[PDB]
Amino acid sequence: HHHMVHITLDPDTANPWLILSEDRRQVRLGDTQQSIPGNEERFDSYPMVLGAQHFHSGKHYWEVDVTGKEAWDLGVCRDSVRRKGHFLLSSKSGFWTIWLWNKQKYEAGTYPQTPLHLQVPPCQVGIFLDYEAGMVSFYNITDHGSLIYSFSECAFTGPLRPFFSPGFNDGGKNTAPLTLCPL
Ligand SMILES: CNC(=O)[C@H](Cc1ccncc1)NC(=O)[C@@H]1C[C@@H](C2CCCCC2)CN1C(=O)C[C@H](N)c1ccccc1OCCOCCO
Repeated sequence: HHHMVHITLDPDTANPWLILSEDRRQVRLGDTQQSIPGNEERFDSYPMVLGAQHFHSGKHYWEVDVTGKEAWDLGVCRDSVRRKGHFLLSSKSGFWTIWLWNKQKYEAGTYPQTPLHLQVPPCQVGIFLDYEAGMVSFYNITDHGSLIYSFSECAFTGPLRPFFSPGFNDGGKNTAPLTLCPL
């Protein structure tokens, strides 16, 4: 898509158990805790991180590689979302996301969450946002960009932020990073 965006991970929002590659295009769940200003932005309870980019308007496309991963979380969220404390990832909270959990279960963050039927387990996900349209949509790059799920009527007011999680590593076998694909 010509609507493509080059997204850089924002280390200030990064949960402190996370590791970003030096070019801030990779993120993996570590096995200890970096010591960094426990600031207002940092996701504190969950392995979560936003992009440096704020979308106030327009259409914006990007892709993420999920090859070899048993869980993950991807989408857009309001700048205003809460960073500290426990919370349900959901549109009801200002997150427009889909996830793999414990592998073998793809779901959209509606309230309550919605199980997806997928023909092809993705190694690559496309994320698209039409602001003025109130659209966020997820495509299965591996299955000829088939629509996974789509949130409509989102009616956005704030600035918006891309959002990721490499998931949790309960298994020891969800260590592979998420990767932002060059485009
Ligand atoms: C529908 N119920 C769920 O468990 C969903 C489902 C879900 C799972 C994975 N991916 C997206 C969705 N989780 C959440 O919404 C959040 C996010 C999640 C992360 C996991 C790793 C990747 C990133 C997402 C963990 N999660 C919680 O744990 C909530 C939490 N349980 C809590 C919600 C409210 C109020 C007190 C809450 O917990 C208080 C303490 O309970 C822990 C028990 O000791």
